[PDB]
Amino acid sequence: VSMTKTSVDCTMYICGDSTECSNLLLQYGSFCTQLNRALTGIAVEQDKNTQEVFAQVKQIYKTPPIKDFGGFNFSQILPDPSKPSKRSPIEDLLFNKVTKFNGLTVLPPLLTDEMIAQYTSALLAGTITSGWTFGAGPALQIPFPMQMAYRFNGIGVTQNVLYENQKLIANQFNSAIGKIQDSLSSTPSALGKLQDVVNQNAQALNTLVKQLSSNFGAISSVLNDILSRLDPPEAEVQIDRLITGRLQSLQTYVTQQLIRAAEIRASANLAATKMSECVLGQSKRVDFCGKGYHLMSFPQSAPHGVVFLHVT
Amino acid sequence: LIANQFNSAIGKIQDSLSSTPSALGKLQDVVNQNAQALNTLVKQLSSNFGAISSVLNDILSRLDPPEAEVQIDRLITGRLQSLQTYVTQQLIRAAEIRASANLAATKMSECVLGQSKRVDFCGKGYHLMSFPQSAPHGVVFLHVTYVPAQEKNFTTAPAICHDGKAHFPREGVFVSNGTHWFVTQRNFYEPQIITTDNTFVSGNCDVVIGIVNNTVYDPLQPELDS
Amino acid sequence: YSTGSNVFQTRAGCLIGAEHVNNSYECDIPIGAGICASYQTSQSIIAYTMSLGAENSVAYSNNSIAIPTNFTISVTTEILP
Ligand SMILES: *[C@@H]1O[C@H](CO)[C@@H](O)[C@H](O)[C@H]1NC(C)=O
Ligand SMILES: *[C@@H]1O[C@H](CO)[C@@H](O)[C@H](O)[C@H]1NC(C)=O
Ligand SMILES: *[C@@H]1O[C@H](CO)[C@@H](O)[C@H](O)[C@H]1NC(C)=O
Ligand SMILES: *[C@@H]1O[C@H](CO)[C@@H](O)[C@H](O)[C@H]1NC(C)=O
Ligand SMILES: *[C@@H]1O[C@H](CO)[C@@H](O)[C@H](O)[C@H]1NC(C)=O
Ligand SMILES: *[C@@H]1O[C@H](CO)[C@@H](O)[C@H](O)[C@H]1NC(C)=O
Repeated sequence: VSMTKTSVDCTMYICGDSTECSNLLLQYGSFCTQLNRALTGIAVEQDKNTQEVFAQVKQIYKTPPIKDFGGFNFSQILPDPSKPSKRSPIEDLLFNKVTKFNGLTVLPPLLTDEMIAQYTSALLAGTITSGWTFGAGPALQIPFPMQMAYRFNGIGVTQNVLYENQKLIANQFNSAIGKIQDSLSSTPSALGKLQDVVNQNAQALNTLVKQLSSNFGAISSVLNDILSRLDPPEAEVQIDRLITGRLQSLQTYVTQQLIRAAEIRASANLAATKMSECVLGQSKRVDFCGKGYHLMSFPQSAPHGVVFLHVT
Repeated sequence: LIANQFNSAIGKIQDSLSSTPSALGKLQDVVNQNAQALNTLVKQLSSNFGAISSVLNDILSRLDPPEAEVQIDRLITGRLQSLQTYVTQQLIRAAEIRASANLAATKMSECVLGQSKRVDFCGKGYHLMSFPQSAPHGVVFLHVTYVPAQEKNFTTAPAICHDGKAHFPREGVFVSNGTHWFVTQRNFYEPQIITTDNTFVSGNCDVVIGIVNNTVYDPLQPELDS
Repeated sequence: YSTGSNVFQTRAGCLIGAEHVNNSYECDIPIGAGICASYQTSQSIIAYTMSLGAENSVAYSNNSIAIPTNFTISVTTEILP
């Protein structure tokens, strides 16, 4: 849904504290402002991006104190008050599974992880107690067996199936939730997409930092070493070569980051619409909310992403 | 009532668009971003890029061709870098606009060319219609949506035990105001007496949990009696 | 900064010139880490934790259905480049 809101500081990166380097960089007029504006735009759209995915709901709903949903067990998916941070056990599994400054800086996300968990809990409690009504308008209470009868009637199976196999279906749903928890706990590459996003961003930052050590054809890769031991008339050309190299590197970093931000924006627009058509309501869109005839969905926050439990 | 509500909603849309200055945020932002890109591209000429001056005529005069070549080459490298940056940012933004306008085209197709059951796609709420309205470098949709308003909460039961056989609603749910049980459609309170027409029998009393006892009126019974 | 009388500290950074408020309202000017600054009433800039919305507890029950009685045909503007 998002990635780290890095904001590389243009002048502090391309040049050190040296004033000569900044004076030379001033000749390259607005490359530097373009790069800074592009990175701030990326960060702003990541904030808007998480807000669009998760803030699908207006009221923060809370589940009733007593969990009597006709046999359906949501304990593995609703927040656990015992834990300090109000996260579901599956959310805890996801957060555990998913795992200095040269001018760089990472801006904190606008919505903290606790607030995102509060949004997901609101969506989940609204789903459990109301259905699609809480997204189609005001929230309307409905017993959960009645809501599943609604969903079965949605997939073309008459209600008598649910009201006559309620115990069996409740046990199957509970066992399926448990198996999801176990598979997430066991398989280490389950969180592949989020882990890959984080790793790609970290690799991009590390390559950007490593680019400082490159000589780029100059005598040395240290501005102080260039200023000392060399007088200004060719110190200018050495610094200019180094500036060209470092600015090319920063342009490459921001262009790759713009590509990846567009990719994440597409993925998170898909996440937002998947939220809207799967958890905010039942989807007849084939093979969109999980393989099979779709019944429900449950958002679960994950670090820089979202995880859905497509009950099919 | 619905005609008056629709007319009032249209009027309120006109008033909100007229009053709020940042309503057209997306289109205004696209235009501003393009204008800023062009202005930065133009300003890039004034940059020396490490050369003696930012004017080709000033470089050509006052300097003989031997080092005029290298000065012009430095200026060319700078300006070509600026132009590549502009066109790459424009390719990014054009891909973003292409995605937005593919979304606009499909929103047209599923919202105004037909009604969409795709939740929260054509406006928040149950969707009814949509109306395209052209805007400078964009499109504006007026998603006419249906939103329930006045809740009344009743006591519900999954089924009904008429003669030992469960009765389930064909369309809608079972509700009761406290004494009498009614079947009603889900999105509107239209209570109406339980009858074999709107309830299909399926199964037995004991299997269902939450089934409540009641009678289900038989429309053919008075016809037989008469 | 000159206005050193109130110097609030948050995860985003050192916020100078705005006083912290226990109460939580909607976000006006986002700061970061769940804190949004705003201008409210004797006027000053206030920094506070965001309020995600009016916490509404749906009166869920075993046999309680809520069915609407009328509607509101509401048209909403969607703008796309
Ligand atoms: C409707 O809900 C309220 C609480 O929100 C409750 O007090 C009331 O009894 C409910 N209506 C009926 C008919 O039970
Ligand atoms: C319930 O509605 C029926 C028909 O509308 C009416 O005869 C009855 O008196 C009502 N009872 C209550 C308690 O509202
Ligand atoms: C709901 O719970 C009450 C007691 O809390 C119980 O009497 C009732 O039977 C339950 N509902 C159903 C449908 O069993
Ligand atoms: C419905 O009537 C039957 C008739 O014997 C009775 O056994 C059953 O307990 C009744 N159900 C309820 C919920 O009162
Ligand atoms: C907010 O709460 C704190 C307690 O942590 C207390 O000082 C006061 O009520 C509020 N703080 C300020 C600065 O008003
Ligand atoms: C629904 O709203 C309309 C207009 O506001 C009005 O008829 C009344 O308030 C409601 N209709 C009912 C209760 O039948």
